[PDB]
Amino acid sequence: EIPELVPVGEMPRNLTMTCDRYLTNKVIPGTRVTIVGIYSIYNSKNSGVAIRTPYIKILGIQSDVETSSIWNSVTMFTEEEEEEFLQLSRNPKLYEILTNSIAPSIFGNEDIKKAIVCLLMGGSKKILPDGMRLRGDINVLLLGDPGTAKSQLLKFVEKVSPIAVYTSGKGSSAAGLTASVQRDPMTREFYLEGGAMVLADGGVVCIDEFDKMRDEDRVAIHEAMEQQTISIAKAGITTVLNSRTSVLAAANPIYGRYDDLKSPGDNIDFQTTILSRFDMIFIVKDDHNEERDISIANHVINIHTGNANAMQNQQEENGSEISIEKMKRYITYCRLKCAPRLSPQAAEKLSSNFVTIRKQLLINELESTERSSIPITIRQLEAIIRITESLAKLELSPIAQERHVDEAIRLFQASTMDAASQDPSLSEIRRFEQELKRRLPIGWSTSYQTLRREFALDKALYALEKHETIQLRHQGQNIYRSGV
Amino acid sequence: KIYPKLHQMDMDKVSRVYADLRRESISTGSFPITVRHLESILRIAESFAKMRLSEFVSSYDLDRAIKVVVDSFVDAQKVSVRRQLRRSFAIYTLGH
Amino acid sequence: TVYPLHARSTGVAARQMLTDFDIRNINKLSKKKDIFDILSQSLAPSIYGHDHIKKAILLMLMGGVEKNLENGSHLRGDINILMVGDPSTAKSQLLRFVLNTASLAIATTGRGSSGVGLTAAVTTDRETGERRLEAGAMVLADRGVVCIDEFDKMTDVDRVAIHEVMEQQTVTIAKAGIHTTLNARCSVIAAANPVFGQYDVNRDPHQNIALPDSLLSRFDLLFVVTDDINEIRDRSISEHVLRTHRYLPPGYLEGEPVRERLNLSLAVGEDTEIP
Amino acid sequence: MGYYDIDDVLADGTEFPCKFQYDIPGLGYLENNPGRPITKNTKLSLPLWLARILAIVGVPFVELLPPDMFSTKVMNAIKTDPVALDLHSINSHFFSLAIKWIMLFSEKELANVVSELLLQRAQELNHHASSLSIDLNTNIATSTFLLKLEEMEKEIYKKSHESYKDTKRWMFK
Amino acid sequence: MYGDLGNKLVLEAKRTKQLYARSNQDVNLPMYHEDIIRNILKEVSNLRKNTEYLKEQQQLGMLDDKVAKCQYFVTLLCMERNKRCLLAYQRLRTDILDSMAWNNNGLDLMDTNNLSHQEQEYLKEYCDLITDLKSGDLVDIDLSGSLVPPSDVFIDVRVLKDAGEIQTEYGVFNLIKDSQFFVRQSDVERLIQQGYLQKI
Amino acid sequence: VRKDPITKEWTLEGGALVLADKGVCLIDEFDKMNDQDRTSIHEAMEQQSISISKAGIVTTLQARCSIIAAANPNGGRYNSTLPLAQNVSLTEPILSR
Amino acid sequence: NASQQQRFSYNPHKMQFIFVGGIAGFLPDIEDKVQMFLTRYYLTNDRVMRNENFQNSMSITPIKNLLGRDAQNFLLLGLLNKNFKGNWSLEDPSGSVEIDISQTIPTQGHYYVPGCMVLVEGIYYSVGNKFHVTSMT
Amino acid sequence: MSLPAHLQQTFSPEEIQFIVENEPIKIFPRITTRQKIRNHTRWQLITTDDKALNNMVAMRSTEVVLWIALLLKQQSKCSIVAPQWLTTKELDRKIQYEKTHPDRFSELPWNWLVLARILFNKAKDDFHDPIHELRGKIQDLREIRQIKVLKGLKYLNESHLQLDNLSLLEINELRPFITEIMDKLREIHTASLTA
Ligand SMILES: Nc1ncnc2c1ncn2[C@@H]1O[C@H](COP(=O)(O)OP(=O)(O)OP(O)(O)=S)[C@@H](O)[C@H]1O
Ligand SMILES: Nc1ncnc2c1ncn2[C@@H]1O[C@H](COP(=O)(O)OP(=O)(O)O)[C@@H](O)[C@H]1O
Ligand SMILES: [Mg+2]
Ligand SMILES: [Mg+2]
Repeated sequence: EIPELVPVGEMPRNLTMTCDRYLTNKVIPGTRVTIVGIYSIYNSKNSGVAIRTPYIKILGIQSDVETSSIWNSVTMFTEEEEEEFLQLSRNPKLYEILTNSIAPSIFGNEDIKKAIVCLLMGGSKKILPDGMRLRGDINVLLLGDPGTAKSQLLKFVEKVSPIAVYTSGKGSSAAGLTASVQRDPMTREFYLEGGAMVLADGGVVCIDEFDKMRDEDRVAIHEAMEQQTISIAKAGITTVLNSRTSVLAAANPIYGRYDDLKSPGDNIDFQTTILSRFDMIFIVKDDHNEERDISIANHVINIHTGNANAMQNQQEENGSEISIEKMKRYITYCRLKCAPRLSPQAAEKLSSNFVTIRKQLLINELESTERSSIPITIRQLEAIIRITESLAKLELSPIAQERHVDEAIRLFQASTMDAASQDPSLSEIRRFEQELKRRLPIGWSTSYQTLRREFALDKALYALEKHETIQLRHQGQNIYRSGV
Repeated sequence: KIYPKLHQMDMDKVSRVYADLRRESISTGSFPITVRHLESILRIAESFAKMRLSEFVSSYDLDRAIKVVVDSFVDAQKVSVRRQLRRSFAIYTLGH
Repeated sequence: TVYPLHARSTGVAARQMLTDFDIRNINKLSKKKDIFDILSQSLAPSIYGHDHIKKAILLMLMGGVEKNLENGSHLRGDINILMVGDPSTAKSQLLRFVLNTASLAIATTGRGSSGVGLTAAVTTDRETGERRLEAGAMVLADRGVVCIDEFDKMTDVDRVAIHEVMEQQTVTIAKAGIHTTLNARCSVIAAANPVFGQYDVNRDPHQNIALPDSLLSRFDLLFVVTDDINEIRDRSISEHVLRTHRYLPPGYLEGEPVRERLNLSLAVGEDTEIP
Repeated sequence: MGYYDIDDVLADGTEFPCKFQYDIPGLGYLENNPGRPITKNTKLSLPLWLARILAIVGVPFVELLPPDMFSTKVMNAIKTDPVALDLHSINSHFFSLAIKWIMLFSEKELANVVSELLLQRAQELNHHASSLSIDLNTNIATSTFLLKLEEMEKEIYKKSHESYKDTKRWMFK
Repeated sequence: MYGDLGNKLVLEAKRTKQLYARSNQDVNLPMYHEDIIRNILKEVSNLRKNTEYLKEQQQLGMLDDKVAKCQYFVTLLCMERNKRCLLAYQRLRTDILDSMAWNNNGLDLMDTNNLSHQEQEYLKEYCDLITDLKSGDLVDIDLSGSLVPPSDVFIDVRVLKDAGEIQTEYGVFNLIKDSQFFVRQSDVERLIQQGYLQKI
Repeated sequence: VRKDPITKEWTLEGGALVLADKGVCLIDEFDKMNDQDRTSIHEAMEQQSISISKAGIVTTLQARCSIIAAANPNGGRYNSTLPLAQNVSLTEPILSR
Repeated sequence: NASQQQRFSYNPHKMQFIFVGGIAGFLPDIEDKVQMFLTRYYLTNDRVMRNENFQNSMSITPIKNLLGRDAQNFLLLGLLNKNFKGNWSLEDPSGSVEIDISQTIPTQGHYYVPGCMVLVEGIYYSVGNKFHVTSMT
Repeated sequence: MSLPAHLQQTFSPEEIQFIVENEPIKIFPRITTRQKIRNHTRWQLITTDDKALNNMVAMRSTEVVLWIALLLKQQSKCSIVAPQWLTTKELDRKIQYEKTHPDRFSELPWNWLVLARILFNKAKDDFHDPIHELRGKIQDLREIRQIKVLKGLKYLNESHLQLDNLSLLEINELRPFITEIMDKLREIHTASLTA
């Protein structure tokens, strides 16, 4: 029964029914359907007197996520809706429309919404002749302060995605996420029952409270979120199933707040291995910006006092926002229609950007004299390639252009570099601060080359700019004592 | 049997109160003031309208909720800055 | 009729038929001086570098002789290699390739494996209705290769079983009124991660691995993979990976999903050189 | 077989297996050896448009070998179950290449087989084309069969189905 | 081998063919692929240089008729194939441009950036040629008129885009937006083609 | 979840928050239980839902609970001179709800 | 006049498009300050790829693509300038590269200043991440 | 191009309707254009003869071109007379004849489907028979003829074909498929017969 229709404090009630002929294999578990049938009765010989087992004989199914598989892994798309999808694909502002159509009740978070769009689209799966394959899913983690609608974002993603499973961090076991070996009560034989993430095959799993993964349960997903396969060797059963799922995880940095005063590795208990599989890692922070606070408060007040149900409907009718169902069908059509591949110029740009990013990580680790908790590796380049493919796919472009490369680089810098750019000798910094305070006059300025000749990375100048005692104005060629 | 509505209200005062709450929380404060806390004001106002069997949240139901929220926040702060915080917040609990 | 298609090629058996032309070409290529290097590099072209790892893999796939000495003495001829390295260093992809290439390769995950399901399971028959044993992951891989990913994540209680396997190539069962000794003369390849998120070169290679040194001893080779951030090497890796990712299948168009049907069974059954 | 037929142009550029008859010098521009010549009795795949001329002018330089698409295995498969054959997987332009191969070789038996295959599949594609879905307010079989068609069958199907849809639309307007 | 550029070009051409084939969306031509044109032109120029090289080297050197004939013949066939691919692509673009010109002569004269200068001049002169044909001898009939039979003479229409007031043949039409006329289909065909009246 | 003693399969039974759905849940000594037990109520007190993904049973219950908790200040006495976070052992997300 | 000219913005792929409101309607926008040198770069790049390649045919390598290459020969079309560090470099949409101005032979029939875009050629070094330039024009 | 692709070698149903619109049919004029012995403008057309139109007499059956009759039927100023094949008895006899001979088509007028559709749409109240029965019998004839066509398709040779007594609309709707399949079968045979 529908969870929204259960009685208060009551577990959902199951009910058996039978399909027939052309109605067989019409739907799959986890799908929401409506049935018109006959409420029939049969007497099972398996504990009162004159009791009778009730059931339904089916005479009609009305689903919304198509037949078995994803419309049987082929297009069940009528000509009118297909042509509508093509027309939507030709919209130049389609990117902005999709971004605005992601969590309308959630104010701001534009980059997060764009990353969600990329995830829902996903890259193009590659299968090489030599045998090994290249996955086309995007793994995104959302860290940050509590109360930033991350759980709301995961719930919306689960709502909008054609295939989506929403799970809680604490209420999650490794045997319940991928596969459970269970003994058949009648035949006394063991068999495998698909786990939560398996039910999300070809879709997405939204794991809230990602920080509440049991360490023995979190590791069990390492193989399947990367190899897209699950290997089970239990109770005489040795199988390797496929799980081509997207992963959207919501976690919390230690201490509740991020606590940027501590080291970035201290705030994140997740090891480098699990962080390596994840493609995008957003870190949201509560700016406590009073004007931003006012804007969010106004948006939330409009949300509560019935104004949301009017403005969202009006804006959706305006055409800059679109309903959940139409986005679901459009995403399905785009994923089943296009598998874009990169252009050689895009490949050169991506290689250059990857080398730049690795050099940046190397210099950051050298300055910190410590391995960065954020790993940047070849898998990150694969993530960028997949995001470029998703950007080309949502436009139904058969080949990815450098516009997609630029946007993917921007999103990567906005999320993964933002995570990797977080910072917690001091004697040199203090000496430089004091010498420039005593030398550089309070109301005057001097060129940066003067400081270079006087004499490193010279993060002291950036720290003082944070303190608003110095300011770089002439394109970094002139440092002026701002008045402090 | 009561489902009060927040049609009669002034979003300006609530927005300013939430902004000031966040401003004083980030600056010399440890109480987390998030959007959930802003929703708490409307929830308490709804409860106030419920206990009067009112189907619409009156102005008193909003001012009482705002005063309760700001007092609970202030009492959660150290006494050293508690007097200054109360002095700042006194302009919002007018009438009671 | 039963036709044993195997080797994951969808149409050929594991014991692939060898034509006289193929045998002659094999003999001719055996006279090549660096045929070893050619075969090693030809193993995983899509995997950049890791040449010595490929050499070790080729040695594993076709290993040395097993000495069935007298007085019960037995010297195993299989080669077992444990390769531990940084994340996203193609550690799992190498094992996937070996699985796709080896004649008898069985995949295993340290988290997704139980010792009973790894060696032998005491089930009950249904046709007769009485107790029976069912082969695990290594018994089925007898004379084959077992690719174990997330090796450090394996349960310790069931890790002694694989230790006994790689020690003496035989498992023993003494439960449920069944006292047997099964033979699993497999070759073991394992992929492992450091104790920390990354390898610490400042520490000896004992605390960097969460496995007993006795367990490490039975492995013929232990390969350390370090994801050191270079610039020229990183550029070469990026270019190679992009060349790989821009590959297009012959019977496929650009911007077209790679659908699979595998209905290539159009008929059922049997129906010098320097490259 | 018109000059500007796009399908014909695409079908011309298809590689076919063929051995050599002479140790011709200086060839191999992109055949793995630009300056190095091409040896005698060398089996290589060449585009059909070029292999056609190379198979006639000479003993001809090139001896064409029977392609996999016309092997006895595919012939038996066609003779067994023409309807359930995924001809698109075999090739996107199978019928045009069959026509060209028969025209070059005058191989009557292949023509006899392909004509029967074409007739049997034409029956089913006409069955599908004249079937028009009606909304009570894209059948599974229709789509799962459409994927097993070459471009010409997909073109005849489009034209016939368009004619049927126009007739139905005009009739019930 | 050598026809890969032409193969990609003709693949894109057939892609555009299916693109315009679906319904009657009247989309503009995809941007002129001057990149592939220049690449295959450079290939043809290099092959022509190779032909001249082989000819002069055979004249100065001692090359038998076998190799000199064979390599030259193969390269000539290569130019034949590449030229045929280019011809097919250009012919497709020309015919689709003809479709746009014929349908839109009474509709609109338009993003031209997708076309090369030769194609733009071709369209500009082809409109002139079509007008010359319409005004030459068959001027009594409208050669650009609708190809659907005139089943009905009097129809009702609704104004989509307000155009103020437009003088018809005899009276005048006040194209007030959201207003419905019921007039002859004969004298409103051009307005409906432009997109001002919608109802049938 | 638990294996049924009579029919031998996993079945899910609701906890304290399920029986308090659309009601009230009271937590005495909120500072004194295990933190790993205390973190199991985040979805329950914010999303008002319980998601279980264990033993092949995957579902999302609804718990519209009104959580009321009672705790004890660090050392048994509340030091008013200190910030509230220093007088408690709990974190921001548990304090935020 | 300067305010009566045709706004000719060159589409980076291949086009020179045309662009053509109040008292403060003539004030240039921030994006215009961004692209005032983007357009100059693009026009000079068009001039280079139309003239030099047809007259002289080793091409222009983007600065961003000079990272992993160790000591190869490169020709760059880049805006000569002095960095905030006070050393000479070339700016480009792909990136910027510091140049070893020593051991360089320019064309003597030109004036060279900071702010003019030049065609340098030389060998890149990843060890110092500097382009040792030998010829420039 | 000058001719759109979908009009290349077949007729659109609108073209078939227009062609059939020129067939002469007998109608009852509701006006009387016979200028008495004791002004007015004659039709004086050039695609047909104006003599009957200028000499129409109220409630006196004449024969005029079909589309003029439809134009008059836009008003109540005329009335259409159904042809003799549009009676229930004749339709039943044709049904029995079709069911009796499975290999040959009925001898209906070539324009029966389009005529039935036009008369049902625009002259729905000029039939002595219940229109709800005429529609059903017309649909039944269409289904039976379709069934016969499908069985006659299983003998698509490569030389020729004889579709005897078949109607016009069915031929028009089957032209693009049959004329294209037949071309491929002929081409295969000719390529085989290249000796
Ligand atoms: N930018 C925002 N726009 C709208 N609502 C927001 C925004 N940020 C936070 N909220 C609200 O704040 C609440 C956040 O609750 P959740 O999403 O369940 O918790 P969370 O933000 O995911 O952080 P956790 O789960 O405690 S680590 C919801 O009521 C959101 O609607
Ligand atoms: N040397 C390499 N050459 C090519 N690809 C590599 C290399 N090293 C790592 N990769 C890429 O990294 C990705 C993840 O590798 P994975 O098997 O997960 O390594 P690990 O098991 O160490 O995490 C693969 O898709 C692979 O393409
Ligand atoms: Mg949350
Ligand atoms: Mg791996």
